[PDB]
Amino acid sequence: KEFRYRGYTLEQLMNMSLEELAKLLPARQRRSLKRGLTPEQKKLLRKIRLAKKGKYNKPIRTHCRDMIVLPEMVGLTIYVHNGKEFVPVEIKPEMIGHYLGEFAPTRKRVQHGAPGIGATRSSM
Amino acid sequence: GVIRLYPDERYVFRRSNPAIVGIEVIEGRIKPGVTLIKQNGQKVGVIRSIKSRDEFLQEAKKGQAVAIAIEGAIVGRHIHPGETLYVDLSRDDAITLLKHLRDTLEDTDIKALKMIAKVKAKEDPFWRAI
RNA sequence: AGCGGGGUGGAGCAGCCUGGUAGCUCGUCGGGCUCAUAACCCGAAGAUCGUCGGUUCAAAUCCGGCCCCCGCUACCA
RNA sequence: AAACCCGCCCUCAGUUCGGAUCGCGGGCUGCAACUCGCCCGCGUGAAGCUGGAAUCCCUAGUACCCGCGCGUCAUCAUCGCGC
RNA sequence: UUAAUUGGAUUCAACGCCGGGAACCUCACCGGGGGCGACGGCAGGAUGAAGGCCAGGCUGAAGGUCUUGCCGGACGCGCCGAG
Ligand code: MET
Ligand SMILES: [Mg+2]
Ligand SMILES: [Mg+2]
Ligand SMILES: [Mg+2]
Ligand SMILES: [Mg+2]
Ligand SMILES: [Mg+2]
Ligand SMILES: [Mg+2]
Ligand SMILES: [Mg+2]
Repeated sequence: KEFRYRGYTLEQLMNMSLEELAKLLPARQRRSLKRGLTPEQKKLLRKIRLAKKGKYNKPIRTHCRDMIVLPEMVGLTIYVHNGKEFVPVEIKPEMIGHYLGEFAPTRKRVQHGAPGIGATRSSM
Repeated sequence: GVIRLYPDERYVFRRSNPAIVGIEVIEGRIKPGVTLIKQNGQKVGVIRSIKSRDEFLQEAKKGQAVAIAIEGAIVGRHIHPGETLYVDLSRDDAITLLKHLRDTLEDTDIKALKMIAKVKAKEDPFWRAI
């Protein structure tokens, strides 16, 4: 009932080089990692590692909706911009390999009202 | 006025044209020429005459039994024995009673009017707010 | 109280008799036609026959007790 | 180039018809592919059995059927203009 | 329906139309952050205007601002007209 990603425990995933890990993710993530991180993602990763070290005890808010979730990010809470606000996301082990923006919906669910004038041929 | 028919077969002395049946008063005052209605409001007709005995009467107060001869009411389809009958009320009359003629109102009258308003509070919100 | 009739889509009627499909008119929703509205044309939704049981190869039909209203006269406190 | 031609399998069936929808995996462009791109392999297998009242285009290398080029364009054509 | 789902066009003569196949840009919309006043004059200004920066906070990120002090020398939106 424990967590395993390709037959590897969480600890084994922690002690892996970036290149080693990329061989287990899908093709899209492997290509994205192979091309390197953008500067904004570099700053976000620096803040994340600083928080892991025991410093920076503040909320982590970001605009980087295209950041890929990494094993070392598990256990934290991140606030991802959705267009008008930062929503909290609690990272679970099963989120490895997904984009952050997948957990911050940008549109509100639709509840239709009564059709108005012009909705049918006879209503015009 | 609110009354209840006897569950007794004896009090029924004529079925139709006219309907002659005894009654005991629960609350209020019975007068000739007053329309009676049920909970659903069917027009059972207008009381044609009242008689406690062979003698002719004029009105009945609390705790008095009287045989009513009414028009437009038939046992069974229109009225059933042991069923409770209500006097139809005018909202203007109710306002007058509650505001103008508030001196001549007693326990039985106010109880009858209150429960009549509660019963009639089905279609017009005026009786719902009383 | 006794005699007599009938229960079928939202609405109003046939269809029983002679069992074996639930049809008519109106209303509701959608589409055509016209520059556009009414009129007109087409399609769809809506009752599995008031309840229980019996009968019958098979019952909206044949049958009953049962739910209801309708009709009549009887009935003078 | 395809429609076209030759040989073998299927024989009137929701099928060896139809390929929508979804799972796993592999790629390309790009500073960036989740919202919101395109391509490939295996798997899955929806409605649909010819269409009421109505209504459109076309007179000769024309209409029908079949593919291709250019524009847009880093990537993307069930489109427009041409062949 | 929504924070916004930018706008024009409604019979022929609006609806694969605006060459409109929008991931950024396009962009005109929504949330948030910065910057801009030739030329006249008013306060001010070498005893230094206007302006710029190492590190560190605020921040989505930022000498944008603040902390901490180092720069540069003649104009001056703190104010009124005007652009
Ligand atoms: C009739 O005879 C007379 N008893 C009517 C009143 S009944 C209580
Ligand atoms: Mg019309
Ligand atoms: Mg096939
Ligand atoms: Mg995607
Ligand atoms: Mg077929
Ligand atoms: Mg186009
Ligand atoms: Mg596009
Ligand atoms: Mg854009």
